[PDB]
Amino acid sequence: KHSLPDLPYDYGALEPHINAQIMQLHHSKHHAAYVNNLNVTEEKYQEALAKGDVTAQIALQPALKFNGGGHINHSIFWTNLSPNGGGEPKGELLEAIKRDFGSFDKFKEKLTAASVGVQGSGWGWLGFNKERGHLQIAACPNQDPLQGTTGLIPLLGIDVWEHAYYLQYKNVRPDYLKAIWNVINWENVTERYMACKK
Amino acid sequence: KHSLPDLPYDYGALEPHINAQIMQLHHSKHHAAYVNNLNVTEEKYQEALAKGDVTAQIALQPALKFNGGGHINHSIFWTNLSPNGGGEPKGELLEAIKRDFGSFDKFKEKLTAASVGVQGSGWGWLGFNKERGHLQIAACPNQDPLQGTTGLIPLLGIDVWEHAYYLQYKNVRPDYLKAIWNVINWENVTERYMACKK
Amino acid sequence: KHSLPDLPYDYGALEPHINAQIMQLHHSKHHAAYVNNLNVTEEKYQEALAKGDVTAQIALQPALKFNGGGHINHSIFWTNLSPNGGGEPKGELLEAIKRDFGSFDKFKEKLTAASVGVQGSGWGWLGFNKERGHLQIAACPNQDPLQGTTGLIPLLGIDVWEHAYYLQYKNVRPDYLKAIWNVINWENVTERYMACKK
Amino acid sequence: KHSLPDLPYDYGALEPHINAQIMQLHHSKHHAAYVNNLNVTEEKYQEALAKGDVTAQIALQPALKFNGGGHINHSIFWTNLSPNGGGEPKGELLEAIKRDFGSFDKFKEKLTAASVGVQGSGWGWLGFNKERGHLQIAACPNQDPLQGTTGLIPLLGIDVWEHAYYLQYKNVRPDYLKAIWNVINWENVTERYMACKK
Ligand SMILES: [Mn+2]
Ligand SMILES: [Mn+2]
Ligand SMILES: [Mn+2]
Ligand SMILES: [Mn+2]
Repeated sequence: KHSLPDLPYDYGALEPHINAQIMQLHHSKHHAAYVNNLNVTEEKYQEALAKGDVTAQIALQPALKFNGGGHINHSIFWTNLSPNGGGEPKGELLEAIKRDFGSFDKFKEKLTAASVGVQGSGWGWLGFNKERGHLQIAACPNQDPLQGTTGLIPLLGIDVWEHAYYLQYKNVRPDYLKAIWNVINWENVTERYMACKK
Repeated sequence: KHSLPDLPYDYGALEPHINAQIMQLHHSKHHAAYVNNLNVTEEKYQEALAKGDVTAQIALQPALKFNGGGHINHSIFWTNLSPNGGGEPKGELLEAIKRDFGSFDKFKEKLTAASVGVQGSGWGWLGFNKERGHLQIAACPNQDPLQGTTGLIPLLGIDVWEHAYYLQYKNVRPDYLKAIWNVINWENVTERYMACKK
Repeated sequence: KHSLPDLPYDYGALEPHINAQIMQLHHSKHHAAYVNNLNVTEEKYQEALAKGDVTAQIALQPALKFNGGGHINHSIFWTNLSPNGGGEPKGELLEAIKRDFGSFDKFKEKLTAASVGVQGSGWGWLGFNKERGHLQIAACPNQDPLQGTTGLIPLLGIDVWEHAYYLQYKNVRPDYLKAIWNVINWENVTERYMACKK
Repeated sequence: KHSLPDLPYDYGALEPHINAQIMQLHHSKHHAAYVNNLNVTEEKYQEALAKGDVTAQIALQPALKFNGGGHINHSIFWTNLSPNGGGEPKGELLEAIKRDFGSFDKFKEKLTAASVGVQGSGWGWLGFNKERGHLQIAACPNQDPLQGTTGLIPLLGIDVWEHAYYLQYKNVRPDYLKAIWNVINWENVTERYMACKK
C-alpha cells in the first residue's frame, strides 16, 4: 500500500508565501489523488506482470509515472519547505552551490530560470549528479520524477504546475517563485545533499 | 504583428459556468502573454532564417509552438463559447456527431473523456479528419495546436490547463467540464464544421 | 520467461523481397535481443514492484517498452509475412479497406505514406479502432507498440527501422516498402481483422 | 541555398574502421537527402512566416529539425573523422577530459556508454557546457542537433543511427563504436574545443 505523508507543518505555517488554501488542497486533494491511483495501478501492474502481459504492462506506464512520480515529487516538496527554514544554506551545501553556480544568487536565478520557463505543467529542480560529483539544475515535465527520469538526486524541487500557485499568484509564476525562497528549508535540502557523498 | 482578439462577450457573460475572474485573466493576462512572445519569436525567427541559421532556428521552435499554438488554441476557444450558445448542435453537425459517436451524449462522454484525462496541462478537441471525411476527437499537450500538430480541423476545443478552471473548480477538472457544455456556442462550432466539406 | 517465436518460413522463403541475410539477423540477432532484455527487465520490475520502489520502477520503463514493444512488434511482423501470402485481402477485410481508404490502392499509398515518413527508426501500421469500429493507419516510434501505446489493434505492421531493409535497399526505404507487398500474408492480417468484431 | 560539404578524405580513407561503402552512401545518398529537404522546407517556411501562418509554420517544424539537424549533425561528423586523426587528444582538450571524466579511458567509456544506449536511432555527443565552463556528454534522438536542442557546443559526435554501421557491423553497434576511436580526428575536436573559451 502507499500512503500520504502528513506535511511537517500545518497548512497555515507557510503563510504568506504560499497560502494555507493552497497547502490545504496540494496535500489533501492533489497528492492524495496520486497516491491512490499509484496504488490501483501498481496493483494492476503486479497482476499483468504476473500474466507476462506486455501490452497492458506498457499501457499502465504513463499512469504509473504520473502518479508514481507525482507521489514522490510532492513527497520531497513538503520536506523542502518549513517556517524555520529559509534563508541561505549553511556549510557544505552552500559551498557546493558556490563551486557550481559561482554564488548563491547566481544559483538562485539559475533555478528560478529553469522553473519559470517550464512550458506547461512541470517542476524546477536542484539536483545532484553523482556520476560527476556535483550539483545540477534540471527541469522535469508533469509529474516526471528527477531520479526516475534523469538519475540525478533531488535535493530541492519547486512545483511550477499552476495548482501550486494560481489561487494566490494567478498568472504570475515568478511571484510565486520569489515568495518560495523564504520558506525553503535548507536544513533538509542539505540532508539530501550530504547523503550523496562525492 | 499579431494581436489579441477581443472576446465576443464580456468576462461576465459566461457566468456561472466559467466565472468572469477566470475570463478576465485567460484573455488579458494569459492569451496576451502568448501573442506578445509569438511576435518577439517570429521576429527573431525571420532574422535567423534570413541568416540561414539552422541551430538558432531549431532553438526558437518550442517557443514558437507554445505561443504560436497558444495564440491559436485560445483564439478558437472564445469563439467556441457564448451565452446564447449552448445546448445541442442543430442540423448537419449534430448528424455527423450521430454518425461518428453514435449519439450526442456518447459524443459528450467521448470528449469529457479526452479532456479529463489530459495528464498535466493540455486541451481536449472535437476535430475534423478531412482525409477520412469525418469527425474525430483528439487531445493535445500544452499549447500544442490541433491542426499544426495533427492536421485535424478544430471545430470545438476545451482548455483543461489548470488556469482555465482552478480559481473556481479547484482540483475538480470534471466539474468545470460539466459547466462547460452550457456555454458551448454550437452555432460557431458548426461554422467550422461546414467549412470542411466532405 | 519469454521466448523467441520460430518464424513461419525459413529465412530464405521471403526472397527476393526481403533477403534471407536480413531474415537471418532480424529474427535471431535482433528479436532475440529484445526477448532476453524483456526477461531481465520484467524480472527486475517484479522485484522493484514488490519493494514498492517507485523510482526504480519508473527507471525500468523505457527498457520495458523498447524490448517489450520490440518483442511484440516483431512477433506480429513474421506472421504478417508469407510466400503463399501476398496479393490483395479477400472478403471482409478487403471491404473494410474499401470502406475506409476508398480502395486497396488508396489504402496501399496511405500505408507506404505512414511508413516512408517515419522520421528516424519506427513502424508503419494498419490497425483497428475498435472504439469507432473501423480500420486505422498509425505510425509508431522505435519499438513503441500499436496497442500498448495507442489502443488500436494490429492487423498489418511494416518495420521501417533501417535494420529491416538496409543490407538490401540501403538508403532507399520506399523500395523496401514496394517489395514488401508481395510477401504480405493477407490470410493472417485478416485473422487479426476478424478477431476485432464491430 | 544549403549545400553538401565535400568530406575531407575519400570514402576509402576511413578503412577498415568504417568502410568506403558506408562513407559513399552516408555523404552522398544520406546527408544530401537532408540538405535538399532543408532547402525545400526553409523555402516553404520563409513563405508561411511571411503570411504570418502559424499552423503551417508549426507543421513545417519536425521537417525542419530532422533535415536541419540532419544537415548539421552529419556536417560536424566528417570533420570529427580523419586517417591522420585518431589516438589521444593532446594538450588542453585532453586535460579538460581528465578534469571532467577523470581520465581519457573513463571519458571513452562514458561516451561509448551514451552512444551504445541510444534506444532506436540517434547520436552520442562529447559537448561543451559553456554556462558551466566544462565538458559534457549528451546523447540526442534522430537528427536532433546538440546545440539546437540542448545549447551544448559540439566538439565530437558519434552517429549510432543504423545507417552508420549496419552494412559492416550489422547488429553489433559497440563494434562500430570500438573501430570509431581509430579515425577520431582529435585535431578538429580540439579546434571546436578551444573555440568555447571558459
Ligand atoms: Mn503539484
Ligand atoms: Mn489557456
Ligand atoms: Mn526490426
Ligand atoms: Mn547519419
